Amino acid sequence: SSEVQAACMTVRIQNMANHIKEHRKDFANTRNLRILVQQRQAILRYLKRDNPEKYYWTIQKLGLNDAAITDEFNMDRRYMQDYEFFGDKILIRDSKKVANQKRKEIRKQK
Amino acid sequence: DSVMRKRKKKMKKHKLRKRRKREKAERRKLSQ
Amino acid sequence: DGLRPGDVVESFRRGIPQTLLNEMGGKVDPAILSVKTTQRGNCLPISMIPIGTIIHNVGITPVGPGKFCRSAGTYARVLAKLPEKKKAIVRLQSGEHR
Amino acid sequence: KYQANKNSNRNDIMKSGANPLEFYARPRILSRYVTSTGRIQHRDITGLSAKNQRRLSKAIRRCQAIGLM
Amino acid sequence: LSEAEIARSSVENAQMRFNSGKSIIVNKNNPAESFKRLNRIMFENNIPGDKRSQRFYMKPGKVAELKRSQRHRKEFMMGFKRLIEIVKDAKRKGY
Amino acid sequence: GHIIGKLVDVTEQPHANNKGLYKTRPNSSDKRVGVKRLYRPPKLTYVEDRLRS
Amino acid sequence: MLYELIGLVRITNSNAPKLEAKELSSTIGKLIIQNRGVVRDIVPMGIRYLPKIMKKDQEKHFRAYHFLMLFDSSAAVQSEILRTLKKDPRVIRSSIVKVDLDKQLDRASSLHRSLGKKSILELVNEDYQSI
Amino acid sequence: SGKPPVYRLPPLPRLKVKKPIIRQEANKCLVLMSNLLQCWSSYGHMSPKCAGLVTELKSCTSESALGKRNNVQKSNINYHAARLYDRINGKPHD
Amino acid sequence: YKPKEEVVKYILHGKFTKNNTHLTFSSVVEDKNFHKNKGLTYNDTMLYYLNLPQKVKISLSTGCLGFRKAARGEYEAAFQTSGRMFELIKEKNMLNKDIEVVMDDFGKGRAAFISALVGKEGASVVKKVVKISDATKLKFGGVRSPKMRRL
Amino acid sequence: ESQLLKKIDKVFNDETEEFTDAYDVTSGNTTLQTQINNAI
RNA sequence: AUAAUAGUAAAGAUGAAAUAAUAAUAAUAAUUAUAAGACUAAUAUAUGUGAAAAUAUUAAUUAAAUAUUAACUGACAUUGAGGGAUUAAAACUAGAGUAGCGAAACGGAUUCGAUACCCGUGUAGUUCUAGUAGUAAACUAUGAAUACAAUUAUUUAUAAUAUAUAUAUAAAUAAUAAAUGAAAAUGAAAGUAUUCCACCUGAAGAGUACGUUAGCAAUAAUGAAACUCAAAACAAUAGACG
Ligand SMILES: [Mg+2]
Ligand SMILES: [Mg+2]
Ligand SMILES: [Mg+2]
Ligand SMILES: [Mg+2]
Ligand SMILES: [Mg+2]
Ligand SMILES: [Mg+2]
Ligand SMILES: [Mg+2]
Ligand SMILES: [Mg+2]
Ligand SMILES: [Mg+2]
Ligand SMILES: [Mg+2]
Ligand SMILES: [Mg+2]
Ligand SMILES: [Mg+2]
Ligand SMILES: [Mg+2]
Ligand SMILES: [Mg+2]
Ligand SMILES: [Mg+2]
Ligand SMILES: [Mg+2]
Ligand SMILES: [Mg+2]
Ligand SMILES: [Mg+2]
Ligand SMILES: [Mg+2]
Ligand SMILES: [Mg+2]
Ligand SMILES: [Mg+2]
Ligand SMILES: [Mg+2]
Ligand SMILES: [Mg+2]
Ligand SMILES: [Mg+2]
Ligand SMILES: [Mg+2]
Repeated sequence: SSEVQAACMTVRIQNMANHIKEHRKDFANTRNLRILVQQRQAILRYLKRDNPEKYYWTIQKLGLNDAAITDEFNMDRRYMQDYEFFGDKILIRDSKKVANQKRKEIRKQK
Repeated sequence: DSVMRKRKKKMKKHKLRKRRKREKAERRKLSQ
Repeated sequence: DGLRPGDVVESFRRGIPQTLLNEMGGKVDPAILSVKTTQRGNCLPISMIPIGTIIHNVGITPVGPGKFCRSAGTYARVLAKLPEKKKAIVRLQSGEHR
Repeated sequence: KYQANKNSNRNDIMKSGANPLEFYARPRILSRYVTSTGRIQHRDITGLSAKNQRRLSKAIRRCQAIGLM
Repeated sequence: LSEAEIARSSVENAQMRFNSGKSIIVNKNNPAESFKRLNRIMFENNIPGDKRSQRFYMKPGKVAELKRSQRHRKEFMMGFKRLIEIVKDAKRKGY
Repeated sequence: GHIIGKLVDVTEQPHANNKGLYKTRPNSSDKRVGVKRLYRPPKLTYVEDRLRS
Repeated sequence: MLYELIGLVRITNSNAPKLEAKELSSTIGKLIIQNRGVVRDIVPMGIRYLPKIMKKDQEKHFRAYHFLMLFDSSAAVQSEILRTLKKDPRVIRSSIVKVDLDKQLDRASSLHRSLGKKSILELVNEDYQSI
Repeated sequence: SGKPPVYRLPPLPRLKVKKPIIRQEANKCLVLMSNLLQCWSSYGHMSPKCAGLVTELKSCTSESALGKRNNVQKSNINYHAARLYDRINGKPHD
Repeated sequence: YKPKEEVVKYILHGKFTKNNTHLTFSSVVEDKNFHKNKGLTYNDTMLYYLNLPQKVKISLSTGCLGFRKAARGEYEAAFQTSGRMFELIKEKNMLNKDIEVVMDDFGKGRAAFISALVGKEGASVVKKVVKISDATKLKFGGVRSPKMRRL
Repeated sequence: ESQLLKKIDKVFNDETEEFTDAYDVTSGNTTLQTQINNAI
């Protein structure tokens, strides 16, 4: 059943994500982690399409929301930056985008 | 392709490389 | 380089301490002095330092303080020992074997 | 011309079915599959299966690592 | 009854314990065969050819190409030997 | 006298196999098609050959 | 994890080759047996010669006393046992190797599974039956 | 049991040997010389026993330096190979 | 107690490269008083015996016999040098003890060497040789040998 | 520790046999007979 | 590379010599002692594994991977614009290291000349850590997936009929029938069909100019038009030439 599948690969995801944290350099394993995460997304989308009650029950049991399942996820370096997979910046914004954000820092009175 | 067009493209690439090497100073001046 | 608050360092200029002296059966007999002989932080006479070890605070006389390789990031390497002449060749950071 | 080497065939325990990698601790057993200077004989000379030969090679290389060879 | 005396009775054993596999004893009567077989055992270890190839460096791609070429040549020759044997047998059998 | 082109359906065998497991679904072999066997030349065998050997 | 190590313990006391082998085995077995570890089997391969002269702990050793140890311990514990073995000057060469336990829990040493016997139970059964 | 496998060949324009090694025999008048030289080295130059070998050289040399040369055959293995390659090769049908 | 050295065996080394031939004659020296004195352990004496100290006696290349420059790597020059070694050994008369002949890479003078050794000139020196070995040395790993020679 | 001392003493005793593996021993059955006993 | 022991007058390279190192310690060669950088011999087929780039000295920790059976689920699948990650060698930014090889440079050679092919000294590079860039004849010059189609030989795995290796099913390789093709040839496809994505519309201009984007930089991506022409291109055949 979809929920059991999701729970099993959730355990696998936790374990081998812990490994990736331990080994930053390995890239093939990172590829497997991204593929497995996408597989969990796919099965859960089906579970939504079939039995919504179990869908929300299981995603809330594991610790995910409908957002983290429907949206496209690519294991991008921006994801690791935002959610602090390691702890240090990997991507670097150019002065254009940086200054665009700097200017965007309105700090408006509101 | 054969070695005919491969030779032609090689020469064009070489000429472009040399042309861009000679104009290094002008490029620097125009781009500040 | 790696000293941090919490580590333990010791000095052996007087010689092997009493604790090891009564532990000679399990300390000197297995020659596990190598565990503490080549350790970061503790100070030894050059006689007990194995050849090739990276060392600093090198003196000149047995009853003198360290004088060489005290600056930031400085190190010296022990090259040879001459028990007969009571002298040891110490490669020094300037590159002069002394 | 037709002189065969079936004496080996009956006496090579390696092709009997035994796991080569197990024998890494017995230098002699692998010693008969190395030339004078230790070079591993080619599959043709040994004549083992591909998997048996590859495991034998791993065993001897390991045995060299521990230094028995 | 002490050290270094039993040693002299064991030094020879110790010596032949360490052998490189190149050790060769020449016959007193005739030396031609001793060198001749030493020459053959040089070839069987291919140290001549490999030393010749060891004086210069070749690209990894080139060595791979050469290794494949030699393997095919050996395989082709062995196949040719097989066919030659079968034709000799067939000739004898009357075909 | 063996018959070529017959597949023993799961319903045909209700009893447990040698290992005590009841067969309830067709296996990988049943999925595959066997046209080649129909057109393959049959392999002739006689009991007499075993005795002759 | 079941582990199996080849030891090559130096012999300066030619009169007592087992002596320093005895001491080293006692020490590292002690280390493993307090350390949530079980020793499975120890058996010696005897006083045999090194293929080539190896210079260890300031000695160009020609011969060592090879001995066997089969033990169970955690990955961290076994790694540090290897560390102790390498740093200690009493042993000139060492190499651990795991033995897969996914199929059978009891597995004998390499030198034993090389023979007909495949596990410790076979060894004891043969010992009892023959004696 | 597991003998080395048999390796076939791709279809070939022909099957032949460059320079077949055909059987041949030495004159033995050179062998006579070899034996005589051995006798000279051991017994002594033109020593009594060597004299018999000396006369053997004389007999083998008198008419021809290498003596009478015959039995010079050639190997027709190329003929048979070309003859029955088309059958022995085991090529697939057309 | 008191160093008492003596000679036991002799070693003849022959190096043969593409452009030169190098023949070296040395003598094995050992001390028997060494083990008479105590204070040395079992490994000391085996280390001592296993590695026999040697001292060079005769060392010459093909340049010593009138061959200059290009002619140092040919058959004849090596042949004369090999013969020269033998007669030197003869005049030195070190034949008293047997000689061990190690070998080295080919060049072109190996053929000259073994021919002179088995030749009538060396027919009376072979009698003092029992063991022969090859030390043509090879490279298991790598040191990045030079490139091709685009000749 | 007691087991360690006893086993090491037994193993390293000069009287105890050692397998130097110099030669190949010429000379299973007990295991099969025990299996047949405990199976029949 | 340094040091020692003996030990001589030459050693090294080349088709042949000199550039650099020798009887000023006295080399080269041999045997020993110390340090360092780099690399990995047969095995060996890169076989094989890996998405590609890559990947073979040994042991260990973590992660992934195969076939059969049982059960479970229930069309949850294929492809995939945009997007994301990885991506040889060279190159660049900091920090360690630099044995050997080695752009550039300087010398020695051959030639009429030689800005080279050969020889010497050899800086960057080549090596490890953290990075930038995302390019190759990155090639099977052949995107992924599904159903099907006639033979042979060799290996690998599965199944007990066995009596002690015969019998059936899968995969790889090699040679083919049919088919396709401009032919060379492909031959679980380059055949018979279906689905999805990328790309092409004569040569030269030109992957050039301009703009934009991104990079510390070298540069990478995107990417025209004007002038000229009836050219331009592949497979195979027969000579001539080497
Ligand atoms: Mg999916
Ligand atoms: Mg094209
Ligand atoms: Mg531009
Ligand atoms: Mg400006
Ligand atoms: Mg020459
Ligand atoms: Mg030298
Ligand atoms: Mg290799
Ligand atoms: Mg492959
Ligand atoms: Mg692919
Ligand atoms: Mg439904
Ligand atoms: Mg896709
Ligand atoms: Mg895309
Ligand atoms: Mg590469
Ligand atoms: Mg740098
Ligand atoms: Mg160089
Ligand atoms: Mg140069
Ligand atoms: Mg990147
Ligand atoms: Mg491209
Ligand atoms: Mg056709
Ligand atoms: Mg078509
Ligand atoms: Mg086409
Ligand atoms: Mg561009
Ligand atoms: Mg016109
Ligand atoms: Mg053409
Ligand atoms: Mg012509």
